[PDB]
This record gives sequence, C-alpha cells and structure tokens, in this order.
Amino acid sequence: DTKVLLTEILLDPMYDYAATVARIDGSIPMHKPRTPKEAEYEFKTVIGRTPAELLSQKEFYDKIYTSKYRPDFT
Amino acid sequence: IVKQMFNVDITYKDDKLRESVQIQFNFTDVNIERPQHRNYSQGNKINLLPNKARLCGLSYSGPVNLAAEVILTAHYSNGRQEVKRASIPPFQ
Repeated sequence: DTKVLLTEILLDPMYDYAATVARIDGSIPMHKPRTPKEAEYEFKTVIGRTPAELLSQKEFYDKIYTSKYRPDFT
Repeated sequence: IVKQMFNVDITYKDDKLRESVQIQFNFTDVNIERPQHRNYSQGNKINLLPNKARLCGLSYSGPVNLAAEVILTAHYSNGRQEVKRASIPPFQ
C-alpha cells in the first residue's frame, strides 16, 4: 500500500533529482522531512500526487515537479 | 539466434488412428526493451534506473518480448495428415 510505495519512491534516483530541483526552486524545504507530515508535503510537491492518489490511478511519470524558472534554454 | 537458430521440429507419439504429432514452431519477433520496475504492483511498470537496481538488489534486466508461428501437424495411420496452425501474439 502506502508504506512499500513510500520506500520504493524514496529510493528512486528520480525522486532525489526532482526533490533537489524543488529545493533549488524553493518549493520544498532544504531539510529532509523531519516528521511524517512534512514527508507528505515533499512527496506531493516532488511527484505531484499524494501516495493514495498515486495508488488510485495508473499514470505517474508526468506530474513530477518541473522547474519553476522555465529558463531560456537558448 | 532466436529466429534463425532455434527452429523446433520434433514428433511425439501417445482417434485410435492417430500415431504421432509433429510439433513445428519458429519465432519471428524478438526485441529487448530497457529495464522496467512495477512501482505498486498495479502500476504500468516504470523505468528502472541503475542506482535503484544497485540499492534494492534488483537486476538491471530488460524484458524480452517474443512472438512465434506454430504448426501442430498430426500424422495418422495409413498416412492421413492434418495441420493445425496458429499465429501467436507477442508475449514476454
């Protein structure tokens, strides 16, 4: 359910990359979630859905956190 | 290897006019896609980055998808012959 999903997602490299990009753009705290309550916040911001919402549906790779700068890549 | 080399043509013996069945099949489809991991069992399966495999002990293995053409031909007594054929969809 939620526990195994939390472990698996926390262990993906993709989670680390998205979380550190969120930290750079100041959407998630630069602490690492100190108490489960902020961990839900970090999961929601990084992945885009609450873990229950992730389990509910079957399309997970898109709502991941996107950079809030939209840099001019030119 | 899968297509050219592994062609199977064997005959096995076990309505009393039927003496043997000749099994013939060959694969013409094989592709190896990148490693996948199923997130919460009921997921669509997602990309498996190498560090995830290293940390979880998973094997950095990509699934192999196969499709074959099968010919089941039964040879009866006194030389009567019947052929059953099926086009088998790409499985993995």
